[PDB]
Amino acid sequence: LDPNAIITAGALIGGGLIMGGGAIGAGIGDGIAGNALISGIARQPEAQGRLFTPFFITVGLVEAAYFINLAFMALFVFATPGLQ
Amino acid sequence: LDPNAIITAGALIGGGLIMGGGAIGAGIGDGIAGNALISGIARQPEAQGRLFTPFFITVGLVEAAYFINLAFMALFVFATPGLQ
Amino acid sequence: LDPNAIITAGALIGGGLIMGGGAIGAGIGDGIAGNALISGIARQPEAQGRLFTPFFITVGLVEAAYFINLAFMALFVFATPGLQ
Amino acid sequence: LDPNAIITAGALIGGGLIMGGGAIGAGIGDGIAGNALISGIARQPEAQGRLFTPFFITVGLVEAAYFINLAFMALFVFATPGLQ
Amino acid sequence: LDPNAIITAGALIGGGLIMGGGAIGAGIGDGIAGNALISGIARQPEAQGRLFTPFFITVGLVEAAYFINLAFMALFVFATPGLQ
Amino acid sequence: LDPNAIITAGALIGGGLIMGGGAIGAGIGDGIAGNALISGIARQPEAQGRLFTPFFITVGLVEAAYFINLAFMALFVFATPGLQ
Amino acid sequence: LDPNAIITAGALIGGGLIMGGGAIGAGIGDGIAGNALISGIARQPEAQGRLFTPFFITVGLVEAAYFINLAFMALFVFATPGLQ
Amino acid sequence: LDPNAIITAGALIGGGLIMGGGAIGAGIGDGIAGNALISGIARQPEAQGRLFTPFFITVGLVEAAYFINLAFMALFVFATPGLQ
Amino acid sequence: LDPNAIITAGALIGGGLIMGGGAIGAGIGDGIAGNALISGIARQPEAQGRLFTPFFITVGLVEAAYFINLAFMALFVFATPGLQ
Amino acid sequence: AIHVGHHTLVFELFGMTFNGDTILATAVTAVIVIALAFYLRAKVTSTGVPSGVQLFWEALTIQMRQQIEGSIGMKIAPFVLPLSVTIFVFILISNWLAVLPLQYGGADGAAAELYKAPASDINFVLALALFVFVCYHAAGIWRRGIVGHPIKVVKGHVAFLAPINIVEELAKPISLALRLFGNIFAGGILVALIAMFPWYIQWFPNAVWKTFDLFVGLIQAFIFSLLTILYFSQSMEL
Amino acid sequence: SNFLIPNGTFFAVLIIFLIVLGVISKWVVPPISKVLAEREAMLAKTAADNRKSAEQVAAAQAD
Amino acid sequence: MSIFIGQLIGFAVIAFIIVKWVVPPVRTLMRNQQEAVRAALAESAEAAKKLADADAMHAKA
Ligand SMILES: COc1nc2ccc(Br)cc2cc1[C@@H](c1ccccc1)[C@@](O)(CCN(C)C)c1cccc2ccccc12
Repeated sequence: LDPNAIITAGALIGGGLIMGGGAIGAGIGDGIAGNALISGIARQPEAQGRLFTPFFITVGLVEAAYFINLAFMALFVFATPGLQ
Repeated sequence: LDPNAIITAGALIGGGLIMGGGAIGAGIGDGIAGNALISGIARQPEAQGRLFTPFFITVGLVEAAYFINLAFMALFVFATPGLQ
Repeated sequence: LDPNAIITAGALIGGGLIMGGGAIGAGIGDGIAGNALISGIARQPEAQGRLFTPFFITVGLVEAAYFINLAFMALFVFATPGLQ
Repeated sequence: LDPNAIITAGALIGGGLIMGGGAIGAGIGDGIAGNALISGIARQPEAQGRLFTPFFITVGLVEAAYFINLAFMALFVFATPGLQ
Repeated sequence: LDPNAIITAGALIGGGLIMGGGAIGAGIGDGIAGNALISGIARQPEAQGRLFTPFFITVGLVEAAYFINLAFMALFVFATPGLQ
Repeated sequence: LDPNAIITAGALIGGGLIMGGGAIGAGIGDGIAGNALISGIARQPEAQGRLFTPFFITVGLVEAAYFINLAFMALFVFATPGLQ
Repeated sequence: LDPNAIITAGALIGGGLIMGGGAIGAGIGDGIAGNALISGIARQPEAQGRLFTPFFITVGLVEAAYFINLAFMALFVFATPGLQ
Repeated sequence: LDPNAIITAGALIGGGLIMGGGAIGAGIGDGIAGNALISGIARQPEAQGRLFTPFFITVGLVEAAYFINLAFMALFVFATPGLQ
Repeated sequence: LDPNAIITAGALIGGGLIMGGGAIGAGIGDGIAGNALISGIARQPEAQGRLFTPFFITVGLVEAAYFINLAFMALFVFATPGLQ
Repeated sequence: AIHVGHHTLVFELFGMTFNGDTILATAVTAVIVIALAFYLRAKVTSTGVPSGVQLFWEALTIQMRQQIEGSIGMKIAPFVLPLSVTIFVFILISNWLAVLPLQYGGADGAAAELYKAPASDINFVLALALFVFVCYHAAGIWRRGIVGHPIKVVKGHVAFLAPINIVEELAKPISLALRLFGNIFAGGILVALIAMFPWYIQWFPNAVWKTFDLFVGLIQAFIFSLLTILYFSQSMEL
Repeated sequence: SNFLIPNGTFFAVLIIFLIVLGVISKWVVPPISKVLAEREAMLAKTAADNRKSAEQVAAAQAD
Repeated sequence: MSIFIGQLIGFAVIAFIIVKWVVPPVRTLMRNQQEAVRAALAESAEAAKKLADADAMHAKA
């Protein structure tokens, strides 16, 4: 059998795992941060302007973790390491 | 064994992983954001509209991740990278 | 060996992953939203009605992902992409 | 070897994934809904009657995913799509 | 290569997935329901009995899923569908 | 390719999944129940006496789910169903 | 292929699953118990002394499962059941 | 066929698992810490600065794990241990 | 086909599972502990120095598990038990 | 030998296949329900101590009417009360008839049931769910108009989520059917699996599972009726 | 095969359900609603009669 | 036969459980509702008789 076929199948499975984990983390973290933001804004309108500052920071640390994973999937699927 | 078949099976498994992770993230994040919205509306009814701007931001950030996964799922499934 | 057999096994595993992820997300998100609704009703019995509008705005989204996954799962198994 | 053997192994693994994901979602969502119910009853112990309706709505929404997954697992394992 | 060997391996993996998912769901749901029960008893000791009616319902709804999974896991290992 | 070898590998993977799920469920459920117990004792130091009653129930409902998995794991790897 | 090779690969994957599940459960349960402990100490600083008895119980349960898993991992990896 | 093919496929799958777990953990932990920060800033607008010192610590720890995983994934993917 | 190839691939997948589980557990547990620390410091600013003792315990335990997994991962990938 | 599916009494008519077992089970359930209804009609009294059957029927009616009032005024939707009462009683009787000891050995080591819960057949759940679907969509059309109703369901509470809303509309029927089906279908497997034990061991797991299945069927019937009521409430508004 | 495929059974089941619905729609729900309404009217009449007895006794004592 | 015997013993256990720990409470609820309705009907009867007596008193005075 062709080694490239097995390597490509493994790379695709690995990229799928990478994006599955990244999406789980991004979705749940964004949901939790948004829950905090919504509760804060419900508590008092005046906080809306202020609370958006920490919120983005949270979304900065969450979404970033996602996109890194995204980038690596490209490496897995588009330029597969050890493709032989 | 046809190498294309191995690559296709790997791509299908990877796309399944992508969609599973995206679905988990989207469902849980949207549930958490909706919990926040429902609690805010219950605590004070007048805030309903005032709470849609942040809530839909959260659902905007969650769903976006899901959508991205979906897009790449298509790439995995319909135009498989590395499909020799 | 029949390549279609490998492709079909991969498609079945991928659809299984898709449904597992969709089920996890839907169940947990619906549970969270229902927790919010139940707490709101317990604290404010008069809210019975006014809390359904946000609740079903949440559940809808939470269900959407799930059923979207369902569609793709069917596409994975009933009309398998890449199946020669 | 027999293609049906590989197809059946893949179908069994996919059904296992379906049922595992459904069980996780159902268990966690039912636990969360029951937590809401128990907390609401503890807060005001004479609200038992009026909370059971929202609690069972939540339970129905949570079990929807679980039992849809159970039905599709039965489809996978008893009438396997694409089984040669 | 006996096809029954592959089918049995797939059945064992699927049953393991079913049991793992059921264990996760049951454990976490029971933990959450028990957390609610403990908090309610701490807050309102005299509501203990009143709090046992919902708790045992939640457990009943949660544990049941577990056992259902258990049953199907047996169906996978002892009555493997599709066995040749 | 001894059939027993493939069956044993599948049994070991299934038992590993069973134990992983059982460990996740047990750890998280016990942690949540202990969180409830710790909070109750912190707020009501004298409540400890009674709080051990529901707690032991919750742990009993969680550890049981764990120790069932154990048994079936011991069934998967020591007396493998379907082995020949 | 050497039967022992397949058996050992399956055993390694099973042990990896065991340790992954044990690590997830231990980490999350310990985090939840520590959250309870920290919240209790923050609410009432002098309660620390009496909060360790329940905390140690909680962790004591959690770690137990994890360590139990560890033991069986050794059994899977160092004395593989069913090894030919 | 080529041993390096199987070894590289396994290494890619392992790296994908490592990044999936790291992304899940990082996203969820960062989301939880950011939720705490947002709630603290909302309740106490004058605590803006005081809550960065703990929050960063938490983020640090969380990020640590993620990045450590990343390193090992590179070790898995770019310089595969046991490659032969 | 060298059996060492299959054993190494299995060991790589097992180590990936170990690290993924460890990363998930560590990230989520550290996030929860940091949430508790941030909330406590916001509530009781003067309690900061006092809250770091329980916190460092929690993280400790969490980290412990993570690191243990890492150690065993090094055992899986570098000195693989069962090579022959 | 689980023998999943394998309907008995299957026959042919008008170029269509009919599962005789499902028809027989549904007919038995309908006979029981109609007998209870006519016993009520015989023993219904407003100026005397109510009988057991009257108490049961009025309890169901009061529960369903309370649900309707909570969701949508009984003045707006009177028919929803009979529809929901019928759905609840039908599902409850069909599920509870499965507790009777009508399982035996199939002469080949496989368990055979004289009466299987009709909800274990996809046709039964599909009929119920599709009837509810058409009924509440027709009610929405009546309240909103032929053109207004589809516009309102597509728009939903928030307009820009029109795609999601559409999926939600398709999610309602399927979730009504499969859920029920699933929770009954799984049960059918359980008993069959329990039938593999020896007679001296089969009794205990069978007893436990069927005792719990009574409550499970009651809960499923209640959930089906309640979801139907609130779907009607959503369809009929503004 | 594929026990999950919808069959003609569907139509049959529907018909049976419809019949039951009719029996419920005509001979169960209307009589029960009438009974409940009559009971509520009886309770209201009892309360009103008690109040009217009280006021009439008071008026007889006063006048 | 063996399956039939086992499931029949299981049904016997189910019936025992239902009769011992389910029938009593549900019958108590049914009896309570019947007693409530009977008491309501009676209370209506004595209310009507009391109104008749009050009308007789008013006519007399
Ligand atoms: C509206 O919500 C969205 N919001 C977004 C927000 C940001 C970004 Br950047 C992408 C977004 C993308 C979408 C949807 C979308 C709408 C239309 C076309 C494509 C994608 C969505 O992805 C939502 C899936 N969710 C609910 C799990 C979707 C995907 C696939 C099938 C759908 C079927 C029905 C409804 C929504 C469907």
